[PDB]
Amino acid sequence: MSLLLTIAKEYKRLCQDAKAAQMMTVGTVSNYTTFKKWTTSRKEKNPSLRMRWAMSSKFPIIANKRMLEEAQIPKEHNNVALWEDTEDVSKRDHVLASASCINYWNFCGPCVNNSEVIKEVYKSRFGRLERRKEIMWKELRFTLVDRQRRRVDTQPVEQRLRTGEIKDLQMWTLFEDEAPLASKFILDNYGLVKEMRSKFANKPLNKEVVAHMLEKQFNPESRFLPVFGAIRPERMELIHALGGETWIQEANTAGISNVDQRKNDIRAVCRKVCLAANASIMNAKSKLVEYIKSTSMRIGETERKLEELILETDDVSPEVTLCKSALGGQLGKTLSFGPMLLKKISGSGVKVKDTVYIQGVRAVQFEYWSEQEEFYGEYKSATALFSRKERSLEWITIGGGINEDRKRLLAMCMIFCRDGDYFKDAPATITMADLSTKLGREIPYQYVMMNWIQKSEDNLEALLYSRGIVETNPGKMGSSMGIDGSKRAIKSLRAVTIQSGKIDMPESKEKIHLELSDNLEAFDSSGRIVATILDLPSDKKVTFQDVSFQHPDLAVLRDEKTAITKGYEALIKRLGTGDNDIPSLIAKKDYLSLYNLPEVKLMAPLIRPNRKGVYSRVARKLVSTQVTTGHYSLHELIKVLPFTYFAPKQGMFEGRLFFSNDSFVEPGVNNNVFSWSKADSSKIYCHGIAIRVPLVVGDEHMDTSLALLEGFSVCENDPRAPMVTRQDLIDVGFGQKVRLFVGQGSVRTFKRTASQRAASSDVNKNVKKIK
Amino acid sequence: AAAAAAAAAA
Amino acid sequence: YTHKFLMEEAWMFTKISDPERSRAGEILIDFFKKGNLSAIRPKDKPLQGKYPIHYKNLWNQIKAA
Amino acid sequence: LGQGIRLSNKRKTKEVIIKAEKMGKYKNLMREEYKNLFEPLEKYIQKDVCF
Repeated sequence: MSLLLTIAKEYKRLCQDAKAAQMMTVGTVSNYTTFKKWTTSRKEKNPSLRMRWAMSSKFPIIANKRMLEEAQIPKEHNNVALWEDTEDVSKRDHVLASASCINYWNFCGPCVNNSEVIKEVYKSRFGRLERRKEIMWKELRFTLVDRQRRRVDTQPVEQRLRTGEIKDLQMWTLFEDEAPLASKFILDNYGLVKEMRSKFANKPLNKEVVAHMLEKQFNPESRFLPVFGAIRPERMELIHALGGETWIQEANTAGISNVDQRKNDIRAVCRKVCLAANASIMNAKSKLVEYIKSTSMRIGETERKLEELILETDDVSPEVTLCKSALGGQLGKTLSFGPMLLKKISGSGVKVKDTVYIQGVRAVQFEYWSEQEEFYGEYKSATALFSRKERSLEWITIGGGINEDRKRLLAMCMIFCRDGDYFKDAPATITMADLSTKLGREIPYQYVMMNWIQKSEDNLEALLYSRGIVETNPGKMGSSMGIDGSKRAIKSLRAVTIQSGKIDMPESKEKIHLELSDNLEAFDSSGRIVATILDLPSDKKVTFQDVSFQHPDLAVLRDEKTAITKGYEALIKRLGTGDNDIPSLIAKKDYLSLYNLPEVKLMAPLIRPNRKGVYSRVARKLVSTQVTTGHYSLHELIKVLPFTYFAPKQGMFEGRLFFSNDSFVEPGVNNNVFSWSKADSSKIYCHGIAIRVPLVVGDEHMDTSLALLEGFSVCENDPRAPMVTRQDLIDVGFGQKVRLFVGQGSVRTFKRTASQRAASSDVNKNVKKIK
Repeated sequence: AAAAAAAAAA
Repeated sequence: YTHKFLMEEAWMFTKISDPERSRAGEILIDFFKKGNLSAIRPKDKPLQGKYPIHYKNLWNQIKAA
Repeated sequence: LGQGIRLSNKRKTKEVIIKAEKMGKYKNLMREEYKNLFEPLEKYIQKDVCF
């Protein structure tokens, strides 16, 4: 009780000093960030040596007082003095004490049952240990060529996110009292908020610590590291024990976190979405963004939107680049061409147009590049370095591991090189590859012959032979490349040499973004053709625990099931704004208006007519018995409500299974039609998901009843509205302007509001109108 | 508890 | 417990069988998955597990397959 | 005699297969039970076979 009083009196003393008073008054609160930077700048010159000098003394250490007197005896066992009443050296409320007392309280101290609290705070570290438990071992030795520079996620963890948003999570989970109300992350990514805030908020221990450790928990460290060719981010945590220049170890890849495959699943998701945008070429800009913002991903423990995964994902695939290009995410330093990845290390030049002949006696324009340019090629199990000058490869070296992958590197990079022989081979190219069939769209030519090579096996041999072939001289024996990808060096290709080893990958920290052309082409950096149109033509539909919406062009939607699910979505979505909606009715305790709601009449005809009254009786019963506060489940009210509309008859027959066009919805008992999720706010109707954030008091949501309750917004500061703590905000009803302290000290006012709507579309439609 | 089959796809 | 399967504590999932659908008996689980089976997922922290992460990953590979 | 004996480390990595002929090469490398059973049979032993 005096803990606040003494703080108030301390403030009185401080503002009584004018020198501190004016510097406390003048300026924003941000000056604290500077003020803290003005202290304890002095550091000792010697890292260990000064510490040795420190521990030499018997009572060097600064330690707290109150806790020790509370728990344990200050005096010693062996009669070596421990405690005094004197505060010496720096003057702070801590009194000095000997080092060994720490060991004593670690021995005989009276503490119990801290075990479970520790681990899930440090689950980053504890997990990095758990993974080492399951692996097996083998030892050998070799002269090993490691891949020298890869920038690769190390210490990977599920639900990894950017630094700013993880700072938001930090603020929300640490303390509610001072926090800003942060829309973008909390609205979309809620349910990780529920978990983290739930486990860490109830037991107030080591607030700062837990914060700064959670910062590192979700932050994969991507550094520039040597790897020996196992690129899974789990092996990156401990490379040292595994591999090195002379090192080798075995039996690893098996154990991994669930992230590594989930990322690939997201790559397939972006594949299907980009195909959906490919189906209709009327406009590719307006549709794909809809397909993005609509889709909802289910991560193993959490539901998260596709937008915040795409924009903020680490790995840039040829597809992922396309999915990001629709949004405002800037990810550069990546070149994607077909399956191959590329990086540009040198030179520059302009795109020029040259019309060259095919074998069908027809002329088609080819856009080529004249530059002296040195780029690094990247393909599966193979790396290389190429340099092109004036539309023809100048210098080439291959660092690839496998012969076939070497040949693929050579080929693809010849396609991007576009020599004259590129025109000479045209075996039936025009009949199909010339005109891609999509609304009669002519597909670019580099990708045309790329696809011609991806077609069959002999097409690779064609252009492989299109390069000059010569018997290589002695001294090139090891560097020479056969037609089939080997080193025998009897016959070899011209202007190419293999290297024994791998080839290092360049890295640049850069962000570049520009809008995309209507054909799924990204002209970013005023050129550079990074989007590679369609990378791979996989026609397949397979998904697991994935959500789609809004005329997806994939038919998962039955007529009866869309009647049920949309009928529910009317009720769930349309309510929560104000009076004559579910929240005000629940606060009034009046459930009769809730029965008569016009959105229930929409759902009425879909119920089974036989038991309609028999269902309505038990339904009305359940809704009425939950009107008493604290006993009501807020999901069960949505589940049970639609059947209450009809006149209750005394059935005496059990109404557990409610047939709505021959499909049952049970109380509790999450099923195909109605999925009732535990300990988070959501729900699943077959292959799709919906939830309503602003007003949920459902009893299991206790941990965030302060975060979830917000549908509010800011209006004006004019009324004098009693200053209400965040826990007092649940009581003030609708249309009530109230005053609240926000964040780091800025105070604003709100009312019960219709939520912020059309953050994007509001601008997008007008921008489309102005053309 | 004498209750074996359970779950129905329905 | 040396039996290859669990007896007393084992749990059942009932499906009314079609002659032409169940005649395969491999597709039986494919028609099972259209039910509630697909949703069940274990947590990362098992009770009494020897090799949790391996088994969990394999389970996800079964569900994906 | 039979298939023979196998050598291993505590590492469970490297294993060395032995023929029935070469037992008398490794001699005491086998466990003391194998040695006690083996030594008297060296009288009647032949290269691959025991008489």
